[PDB]
Amino acid sequence: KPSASNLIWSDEPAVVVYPQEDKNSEGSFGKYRKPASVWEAEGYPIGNGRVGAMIFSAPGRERLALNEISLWSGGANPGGGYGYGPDAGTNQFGNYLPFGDLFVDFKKGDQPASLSVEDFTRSLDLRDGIHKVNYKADGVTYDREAFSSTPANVLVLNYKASKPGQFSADFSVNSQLGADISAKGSVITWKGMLKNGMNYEGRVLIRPKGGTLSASGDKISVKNADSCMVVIAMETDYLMDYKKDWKGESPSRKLDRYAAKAASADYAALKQAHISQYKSMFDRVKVNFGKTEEDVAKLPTPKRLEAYKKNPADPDLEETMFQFGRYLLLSSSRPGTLPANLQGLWNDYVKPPWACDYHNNINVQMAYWGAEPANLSECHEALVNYVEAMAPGCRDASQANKGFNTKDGKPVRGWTVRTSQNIFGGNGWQWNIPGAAWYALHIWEHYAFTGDRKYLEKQAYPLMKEICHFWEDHLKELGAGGEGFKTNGKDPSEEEKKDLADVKAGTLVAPNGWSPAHGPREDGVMHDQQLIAELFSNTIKAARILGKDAAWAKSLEGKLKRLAGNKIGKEGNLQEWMIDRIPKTDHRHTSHLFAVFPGNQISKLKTPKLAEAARLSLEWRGTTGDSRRSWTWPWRTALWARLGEGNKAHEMVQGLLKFNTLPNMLTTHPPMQMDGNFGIVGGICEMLVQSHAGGLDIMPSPVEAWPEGSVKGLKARGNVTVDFSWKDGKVSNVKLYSAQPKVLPVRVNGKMTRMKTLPLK
Repeated sequence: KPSASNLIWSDEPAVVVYPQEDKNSEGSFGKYRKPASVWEAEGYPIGNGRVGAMIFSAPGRERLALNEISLWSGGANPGGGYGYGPDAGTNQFGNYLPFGDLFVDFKKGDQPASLSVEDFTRSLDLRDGIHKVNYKADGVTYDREAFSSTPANVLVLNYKASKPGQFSADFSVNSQLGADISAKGSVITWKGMLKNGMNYEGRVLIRPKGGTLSASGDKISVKNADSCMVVIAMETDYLMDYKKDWKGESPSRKLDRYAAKAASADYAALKQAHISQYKSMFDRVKVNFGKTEEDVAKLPTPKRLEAYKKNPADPDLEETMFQFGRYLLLSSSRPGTLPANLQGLWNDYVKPPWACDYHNNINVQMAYWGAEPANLSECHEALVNYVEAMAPGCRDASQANKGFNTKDGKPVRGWTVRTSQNIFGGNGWQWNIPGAAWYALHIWEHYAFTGDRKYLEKQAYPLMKEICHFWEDHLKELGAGGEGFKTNGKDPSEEEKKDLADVKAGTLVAPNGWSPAHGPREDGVMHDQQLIAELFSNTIKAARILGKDAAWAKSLEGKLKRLAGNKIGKEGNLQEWMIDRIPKTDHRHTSHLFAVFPGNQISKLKTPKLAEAARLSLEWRGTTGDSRRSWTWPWRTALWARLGEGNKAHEMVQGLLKFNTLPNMLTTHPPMQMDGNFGIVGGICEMLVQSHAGGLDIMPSPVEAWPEGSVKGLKARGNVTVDFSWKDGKVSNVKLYSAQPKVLPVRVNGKMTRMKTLPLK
């Protein structure tokens, strides 16, 4: 019997096509028409934070769409444009690129093997992070295994058979970038230099047991082998340092230091080291939402999803969805490497949607919503190190914009970002003015969840203060009654001026802001005011914790108190602008709800009137049309949970699975966008534990779809690990762990208590 959770599998062979459309037969496409549709829905991903593959397993052929997180076109992009493509130069924005493909054409003898076999299954086992394939043919049981090893820093494949000498396959390497491919001995090497100057090189090392190996052309033929281990190594010359012009040691020199050593190891030792390392991150969080009926839990993932759309009652599938997001984050974000982009690190497009880049409008943030609460804190370091490394480029583009100039005609202090960012300090497309403030929330929350004072002083606080310096220069002061208020560049009408009657002189507002996705360009947009208030408050807290800059922090506290705050509209909704406009109930964005999540300003415990207004705004929002996005469901899940609506929050988990989830459990915008997989981790975490409103809140509101369950290993602010179970309407077995003894205010079962922490194990 198959596992009811933590296992994504299918009894149907994956559709195997070349990414180049003209290279496939019509039969090879299956039900699809485009090779990008095949890639996003059929592949199973593996990764170790730097190298990964989307796996397409079939009895006759196998495709591994390879990736290295640093393979990027483009460059500094001084013009601030959004041009990309595989030939984008240093003057263009660029995009994440596919490293290549490994095609395995299995053979019986000298003829191709059968395409249909018996009892075929392909599986991605989240319990050990291994892609597994199994089938039978002519009385022989074949088995394949694949994973991305962190300790070995390579991809490891292994093909076995129940009878000796029954493995034969042809290994070839495909490239969409015109790479120079050559096969000599037992290694296929492909390499190239992008138009922007970055060098890359990959190597496929073939290590069979028995049989004969031959390198004919640019392929390698294995015949009548007992088994076969394959090692895939990929490097670029990228270095996350602007001072070195983003160039480090050559990829060939790096591969010469470990690639052959990994291929010389015994496969059982590589797999043992991978499983041990992988479980050290995956097993940190265990969760159980209930039991699914065995008739449903035995279905393969594509059929189980179709069953979910008709009957969305599958707690074990939702646990798989939750853990899959943790799996994907740990497989694409590690300290020392680049952060996860729009698609984690998996991409076969030469020209991807939105350049598969770093979108700071929400996607990159969402990618790391579950990093802290789901106990993957070191994955968050990739984002902070990246924001710090990209900062010199952001200062260049920010200071070059005269629209940011201060009142004295001088360039602005600090920096902010455009909507899109690459890995060379380049910024693309429109300006995202409060974007750097959003990064500062992530910068702070990493300290808030770990208590790492060294991190706060050495890296976090210097970045936060600089981002504060930008807003000290850019903030605009309004007179009494909002004298200088401007909307769309023009003064307020007589009716609009009535909403500004209570505006006190000296009020600070973000000038000429924009509430994401609609509305006029207008001062004091709630979205911007909430982000800046969160930035000033967290920076003042960091200064106090560090005992630093007492005079400046005292001044920033003054400015914080003068920032235009939230208002409740005449209809009871939380206002989105300083102008009490009619609620945009048909809109898919709730940008003025940032203060509820991921911001920490509005809460039912501390601000009950504002929280009721925010709940009204969300209640009047629909879940149809363009609201069915990969990023809408997880944001709305966390919002409903923080407003005390566990049932409404669970309905957004159902919506993500019903309308924006592919048969391989990857979330789709459309097309495939991993922000849904990432963000739903943070959303479900808020349904279980909240630690932002002055203490621990254990399951603040019940979830009728989860009548009985338990969780272990969730993280709370203050570096506290939380374990508990629940049955009926009550929570029991609450255990709090920390490195040092602590007493926390804990709200549980509708009662406010204080609890002591136990020693962490």
